[PDB]
Amino acid sequence: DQYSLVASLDNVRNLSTILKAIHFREHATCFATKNGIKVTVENAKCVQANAFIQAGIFQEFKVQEESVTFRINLTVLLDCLSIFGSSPMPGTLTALRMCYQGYGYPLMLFLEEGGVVTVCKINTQEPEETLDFDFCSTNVINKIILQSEGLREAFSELDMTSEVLQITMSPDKPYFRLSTFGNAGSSHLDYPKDSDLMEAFHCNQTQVNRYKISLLKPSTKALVLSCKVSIRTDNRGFLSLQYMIRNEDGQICFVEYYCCPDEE
Amino acid sequence: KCLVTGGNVKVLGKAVHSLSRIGDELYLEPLEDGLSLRTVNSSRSAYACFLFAPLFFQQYQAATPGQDLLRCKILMKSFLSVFRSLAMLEKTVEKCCISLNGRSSRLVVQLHCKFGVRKTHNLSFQDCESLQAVFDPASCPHMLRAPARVLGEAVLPFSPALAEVTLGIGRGRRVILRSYHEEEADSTAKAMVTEMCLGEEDFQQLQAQEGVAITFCLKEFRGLLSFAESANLNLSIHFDAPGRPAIFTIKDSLLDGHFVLATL
Amino acid sequence: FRAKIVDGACLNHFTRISNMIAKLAKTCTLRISPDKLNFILCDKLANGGVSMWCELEQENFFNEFQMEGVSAENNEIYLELTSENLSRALKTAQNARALKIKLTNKHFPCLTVSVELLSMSSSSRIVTHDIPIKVIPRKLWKDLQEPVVPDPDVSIYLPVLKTMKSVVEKMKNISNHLVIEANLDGELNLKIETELVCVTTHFKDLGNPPLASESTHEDRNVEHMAEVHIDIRKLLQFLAGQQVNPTKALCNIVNNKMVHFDLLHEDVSLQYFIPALS
Repeated sequence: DQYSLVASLDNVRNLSTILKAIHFREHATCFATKNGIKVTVENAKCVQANAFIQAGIFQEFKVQEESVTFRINLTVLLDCLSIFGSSPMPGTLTALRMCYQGYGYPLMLFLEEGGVVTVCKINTQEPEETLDFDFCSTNVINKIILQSEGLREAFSELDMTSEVLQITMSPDKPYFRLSTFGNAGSSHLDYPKDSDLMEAFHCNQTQVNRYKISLLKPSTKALVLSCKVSIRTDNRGFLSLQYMIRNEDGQICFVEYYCCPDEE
Repeated sequence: KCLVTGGNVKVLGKAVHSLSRIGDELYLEPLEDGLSLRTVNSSRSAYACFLFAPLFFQQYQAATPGQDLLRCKILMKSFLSVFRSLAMLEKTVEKCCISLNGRSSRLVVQLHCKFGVRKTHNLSFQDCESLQAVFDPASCPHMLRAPARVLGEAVLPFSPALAEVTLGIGRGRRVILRSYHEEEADSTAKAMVTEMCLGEEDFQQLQAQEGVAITFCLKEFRGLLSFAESANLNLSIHFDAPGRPAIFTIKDSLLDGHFVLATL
Repeated sequence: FRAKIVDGACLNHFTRISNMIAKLAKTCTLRISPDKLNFILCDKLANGGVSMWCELEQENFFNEFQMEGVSAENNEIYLELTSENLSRALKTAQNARALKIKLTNKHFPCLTVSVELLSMSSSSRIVTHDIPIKVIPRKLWKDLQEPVVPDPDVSIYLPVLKTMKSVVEKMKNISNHLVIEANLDGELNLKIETELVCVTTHFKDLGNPPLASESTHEDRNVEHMAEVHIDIRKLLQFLAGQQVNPTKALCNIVNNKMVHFDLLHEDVSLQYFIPALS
């Protein structure tokens, strides 16, 4: 029609999950370019969480002016695109969404499953543009892909305390180290190269950094059901850029946790 | 040093879990006849030890040298959550080694999982050790031997998952009763009574003493009961009246299990 | 005095009614009546307490089950309990043999579900006995705590009561007020509207029941149209217990102040009543 943005899907679950996989703060900024939608979660000034879905995944995507941007209840939005479904089947879930000038953001969803089809009509509103927060793309030092499986398994010990990453120096065989520091309990996870399928290591100089684990927490938990890249900067700071390779029915999906503190 | 490998890994995990519902701290005693897993009540009302014969371990060492306190003390929840939240993530086949060290920082438990090894260091500060051998004999005239399975049957009926009072009773005439009670009963005062009662020969061994009851906390009991795997034989040895506790023993090949719960 | 036996998977069919009760009412009231009446009633203080009425005839699922109290002026007898104790007591008998149920004496008169079980390990006897704690309600209270009422504004068959439900759990996140709309064209609308977000749902393609009067044609007419009216998370209560999608499912909106539900699935008919404001 005449609108900031319009997007139909045939399978809501592609936006649903990747969206779901950055949902910790109450709201989010979803700047929509003519290329897709990137929605971003900004914690307490040390943690960005990005989430870029490209338009080629939306079965129909259209955008009038290069600015489409806004805030919305991330919680109450995600609640809507799963209005009815913790349990699907061969039956599917569809999303269509229509935004403009600065008043209303509605969503259109139907579900079909063995007898009747069900349209549900949502309209979630838009607050402020808030304080834009932009991190780092300066230089990388060591880069490291790991596996979907093994590294979620490792997160098994719930420590709630502190984080340190490590990346070793040798002619052939490096090492990559996790470590927590809580009430009587230092605990260390480290993965050697054997069986790296897409699990590639670029340890090039020796390096060990520190993270408050209170911020990165939602990241691993909520997002790493899939495999990531660990990249520690040393150009404008020393900081963690986990960006996880997620995907539904075979597509270029990605979200992105930059994180950067020392201690506290 | 004490190395548990393969399927045995789960059996101590479940073994430790059982203790983990009897107290909040764990008395890891090594001793040439095995690692002992002792623990007492919050109140010193009821104790619990799990011994494990060196043969179940790949490796075991507690050699005589020294009157150095080789006894490690530890918050049950800081140990259990290491020991419950690990192995159940069984990949193809892993190995565990609790490596106690002589000199400095008390406890080291670490896990091999192909590539990517995890290593928890348990600082057991507050330099202190409780101790004594407590093999309180057949002090009770009443013995009951039962396939652990059958004893579950008895707890299934009245099993809110909250019943502190449970009254094991050898009364009637060779029918074991399991009532429970509270008498307060006015305008809104309340109490619902459940009685499970059991065949004579539904038990391997029932020494009969018509009409003696014993009320023990069914929380603690359930703990040793839950270790009702492999069709273990349960053994209920109790003396009359209150003070004199019940002994819930469990015999096996390398496992020796032992539970003291004080009769109210 | 009152006594019953159950023997079949009627047993389980009785068991899943009692959890079908515990799960939408905390302190039901049960009436043993003459040889075929077993209902569960909900209202102790709590004002109306909504109103759930659930008749299930004992006629079919019982071998022997008898009835008679030194009851004043009638032979139907009422008695009330904490819904758990029936259910807890019940879900340990879905396994096999039998179960006796009857009233006790002193030791605080109570419902006594005697429950037998098989002892495969050679020839043993194994029995449980659960004592629900109950109150026989007064003479008078009988009249004034009745549920049945025949009411005809707008009636309609319901969608999947579990797809419908998959929705409410989400709506209750967003608002506490719910608006119900039904139609003459199988249409149904679940409606929340808050100031920050408005969420509505459209349950198309249903049915509608037809009733008649004393005449010679189809029936009389009125001058009515569509049907709205608001509510709470009380809808979410009755919905959470319907885990076996009822063989007949109904929702008769009454003229903007009632909401009726008429569930009957296989032998057990169940009726549930939500009021309209706040």
